[PDB]
Amino acid sequence: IIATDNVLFTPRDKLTVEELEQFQSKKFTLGKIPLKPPPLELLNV
Amino acid sequence: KLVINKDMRTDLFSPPN
Amino acid sequence: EIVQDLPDLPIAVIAEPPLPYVYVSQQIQLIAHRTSLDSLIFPVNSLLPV
Amino acid sequence: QDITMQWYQQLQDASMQCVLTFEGLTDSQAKKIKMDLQKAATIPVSQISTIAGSKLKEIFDKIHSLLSGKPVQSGGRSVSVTLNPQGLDFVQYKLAEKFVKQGEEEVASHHEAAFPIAVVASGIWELHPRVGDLILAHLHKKCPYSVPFYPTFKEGMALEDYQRMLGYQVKDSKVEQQDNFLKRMSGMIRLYAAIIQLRWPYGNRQEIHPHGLNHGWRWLAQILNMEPLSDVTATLLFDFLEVCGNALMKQYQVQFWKMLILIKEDYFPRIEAITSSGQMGSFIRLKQFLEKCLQHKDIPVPKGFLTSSFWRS
Amino acid sequence: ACLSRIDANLLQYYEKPEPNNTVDLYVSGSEYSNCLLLSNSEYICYHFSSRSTLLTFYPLSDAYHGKTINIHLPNASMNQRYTLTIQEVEQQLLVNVILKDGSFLTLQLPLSFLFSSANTLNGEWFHLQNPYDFTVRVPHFLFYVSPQFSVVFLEDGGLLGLKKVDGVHYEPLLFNDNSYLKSLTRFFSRSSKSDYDSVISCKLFHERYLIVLTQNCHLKIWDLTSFTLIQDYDMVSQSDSDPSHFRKVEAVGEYLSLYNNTLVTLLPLENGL
Repeated sequence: IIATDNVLFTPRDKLTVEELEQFQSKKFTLGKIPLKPPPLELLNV
Repeated sequence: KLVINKDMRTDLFSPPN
Repeated sequence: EIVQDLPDLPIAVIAEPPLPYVYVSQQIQLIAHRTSLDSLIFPVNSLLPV
Repeated sequence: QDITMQWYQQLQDASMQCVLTFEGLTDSQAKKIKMDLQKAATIPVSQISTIAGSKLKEIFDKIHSLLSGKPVQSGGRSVSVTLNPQGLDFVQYKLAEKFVKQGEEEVASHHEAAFPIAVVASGIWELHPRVGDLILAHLHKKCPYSVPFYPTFKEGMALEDYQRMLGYQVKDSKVEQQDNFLKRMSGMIRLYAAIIQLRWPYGNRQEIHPHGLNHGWRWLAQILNMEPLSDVTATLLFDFLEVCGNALMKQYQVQFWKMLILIKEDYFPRIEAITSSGQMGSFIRLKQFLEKCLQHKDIPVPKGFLTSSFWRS
Repeated sequence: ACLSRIDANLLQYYEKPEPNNTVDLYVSGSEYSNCLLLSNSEYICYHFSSRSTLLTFYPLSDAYHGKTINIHLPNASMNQRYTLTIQEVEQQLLVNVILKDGSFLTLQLPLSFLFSSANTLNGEWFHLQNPYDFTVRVPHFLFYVSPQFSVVFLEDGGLLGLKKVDGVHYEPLLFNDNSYLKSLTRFFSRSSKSDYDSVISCKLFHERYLIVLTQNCHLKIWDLTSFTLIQDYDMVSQSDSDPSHFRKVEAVGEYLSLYNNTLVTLLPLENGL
């Protein structure tokens, strides 16, 4: 069976500093939305 | 200096191009 | 009135607001203080009857 | 999008390996078997739209039975797959494609039928993950906009071959229209947008969703980080958010609204430039759907969503 | 003059020149209009717009308070209302429309929905479909025969059959046609833009017989049991055979209607026969 990703919320540590600051911003940046889902800490940020 | 011209405007409710 | 009766508001509507004549006269006051009543946008002969 | 295209290729070439495993199925009785499996593996999916939820479990078990090895009633005589290794690999292929064909020739015409078909596809995917990879394989080829990836016009290959990549249905003679093609593409992702949010209730499943709602967040992110196509993007974006915007709002409270107060400011002006006034029908309704939701701060439940009343009567 | 004209603007009594309850359905009226009587003794009106991109329905007897429904079409029909049919099957307005690109669109509008308050519609109210390749041989006239069966007429002169198997899918049941062989003559070509003797009017008789009028005013008669040409009358060779000018009809129109077993036909001789 083929590889597929099964994470609802990606962990904070495994996520890059680029995407980390995207989730923490009050507004997104066009063309730079992270593909991975947000983490659990930032669901009310 | 104000000049009202309802004739030719730009649709404020439609995107450009 | 829908909140005080149990219903659900339209989607994306943030839930005793002033009677309409109160909010209307708030609008007239805000303009009057900004224009000072000496303006031609306060012709009392036409605006008071309206 | 190398990460996605690699995964895209895996499901594609891995389904092609399945195209090779049963080439022997391609005698007088051997043809009767092929039809009996192709028949007893696509009728049940066609009845999912036309049944009561109380009875909908009958089709799920009938698919699960036929596919797990047990026998199933097809016509008068009983059909089975036990000790039929090519018949087993043959039924998973036709089953996975029939789920997509139904999203192609029924969900396109009637948007409500996506949800009763999605729950059944979601439960079978859950019990048989190989069927799910075949479901993604056909969905991906027939609808590359669900990967998502926009195929580019290339030099060195014929034009007709390129139009098929875009998902245009072509007879040997000519290509299908655009209006009927946009409907086929819509219905296919409304089905997919329903699959990633619904879960088969019965069975007592310990584990996670097979193709979870996480794939719904990236899809929106992955099409908005690339330049939009003129008419497809504005259409498919709407009928995706209408189907899966509610389930995505609940899971990602603040991150989803940030993505929604973005399209209005940045991605919507982008669509106005690329599209002439003659075909603005996609972008114009993309805003009518939002303006309500934006001030309502809520996305309506998709019209046709399954409720508890459905599962009893 | 034994009759007079009474004009009725159904909105005349009201200030709003449009019903508050208007609903716009979308699919992924000043060019044709008609009325049709339904099971509930009510008349439904419909309009096909100038562009043949918009279909509109409203209840004759309740135009203002009742619901008008605008159904928007992805593209225009192949040949205006002549490529459109509307019949009440079973508690539903069944509407079929061959579109310009070749698609065959089906609409299912529940009777209830037409007289309800609802601004929403559930279930598959429309089906797109490509049963034949109309890119090569372009059709121009669609004629309803039954809930499952109806024939298509082509510009070149050929008839196509369209049989419904399940509830949705349609398949071409072709008719035997040897009319084309007049191509063999020096007076006609297959490739010619003229020479077509296409159908301009058509009626169903006793469920089985299909009476067609052609541009050269031939009355051909097709038996749907046989799917065979039974009759072929030249309507014009009866009256004064004018060698000067008989205007071969250059468009689909209402050139015949039958009552019981009688049948009137409109032939053009100074537009008067």
